[PDB]
Amino acid sequence: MQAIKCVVVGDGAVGKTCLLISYTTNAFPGEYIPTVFDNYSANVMVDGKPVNLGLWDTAGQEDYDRLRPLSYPQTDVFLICFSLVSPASFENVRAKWYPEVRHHCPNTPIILVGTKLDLRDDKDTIEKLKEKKLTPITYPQGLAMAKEIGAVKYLECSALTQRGLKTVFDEAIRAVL
Amino acid sequence: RKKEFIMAELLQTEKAYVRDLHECLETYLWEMTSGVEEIPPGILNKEHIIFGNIQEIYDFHNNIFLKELEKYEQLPEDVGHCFVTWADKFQMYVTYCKNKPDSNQLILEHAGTFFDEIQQRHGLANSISSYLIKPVQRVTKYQLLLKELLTCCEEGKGELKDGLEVMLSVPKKANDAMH
Ligand SMILES: CCN(CC)CCn1ccc2cc(NC(=O)Nc3cc(C)on3)ccc21
Repeated sequence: MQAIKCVVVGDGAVGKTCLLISYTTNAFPGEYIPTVFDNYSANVMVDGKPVNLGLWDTAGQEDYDRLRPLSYPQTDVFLICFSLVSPASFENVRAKWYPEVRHHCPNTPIILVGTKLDLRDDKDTIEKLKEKKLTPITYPQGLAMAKEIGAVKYLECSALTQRGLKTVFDEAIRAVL
Repeated sequence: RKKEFIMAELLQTEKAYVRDLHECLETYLWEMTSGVEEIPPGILNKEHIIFGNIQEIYDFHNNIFLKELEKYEQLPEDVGHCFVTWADKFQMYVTYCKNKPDSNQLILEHAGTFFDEIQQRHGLANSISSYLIKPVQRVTKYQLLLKELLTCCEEGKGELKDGLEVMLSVPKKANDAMH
């Protein structure tokens, strides 16, 4: 039965850990956001076919450019994430994440994931960004970025509401089959 | 409350890390050193290259560090000192990371399904590769937990900043040591 290594990369601001915890436990962790998500595997059925999905977190490694690639080899699919309410994390897709992922795993599929979808319509978030002469990242921006990096899908999700979250991972699997 | 949750995570994740290294050592490592099973010649007597100094890292955590962290359970604002105390021992993460690429190449090029067979046999969710990234993960994680403590511990927080300093400096040193 088919094994799938999925590595999740992106800035600290994406909430990689929270994402994975919320997907795996079926619930936003709420009270306390743990900093530790240990390498995970579970069976899921996709398009009928059952599959063994491996998830690796990378949080903590954001400042260690030579340590991060230690997780890259033999990856079946990357989730490259940015927070939809951080223009900087978006720009880093282009500036930092796509380059090193391509440099090490040139023929590995990428899903581009916009996180914190629930904050894109939040007045306080919106206002905190307008004060910095910025706005949240909207859909066509994600699409355009995905095109530019050769991402197979651009997907948006919330660890909070679970909106789009199961789909992110369905599609990570579909991109390998 | 937040300081208590973080400490609890530090402790629970430390326990699991010790469990995970132990598991690695007594499955993937033990099969090779045992001499119970058929060992691909491309890796024979190269367990040094595969597992680097993971034994010594496990021994640190299992003999000392976990016991000392436990002592700081009700002292989250002071746990930074634990890292200061035991800083030199963390230098062995530099050696480990330096070696990890060589470990990975070796396993691709010469190990075939040796370790997969062992994984299947023992019923392990984690592959040998999943176990072997863990030291790299763990050594970048401690700084996260210390930063989290800092967001919620008062001006009694130089007993964290030095701890954090240490745990920022170990992974940077490991980073800067890579080819
Ligand atoms: C203004 C600061 N807020 C704290 C964030 C305060 C209000 N608030 C509290 C928790 C919380 C949580 C979300 N939303 C998420 O974390 N979405 C995620 C994460 C990932 C990954 O993907 N989606 C929104 C608002 C919230």
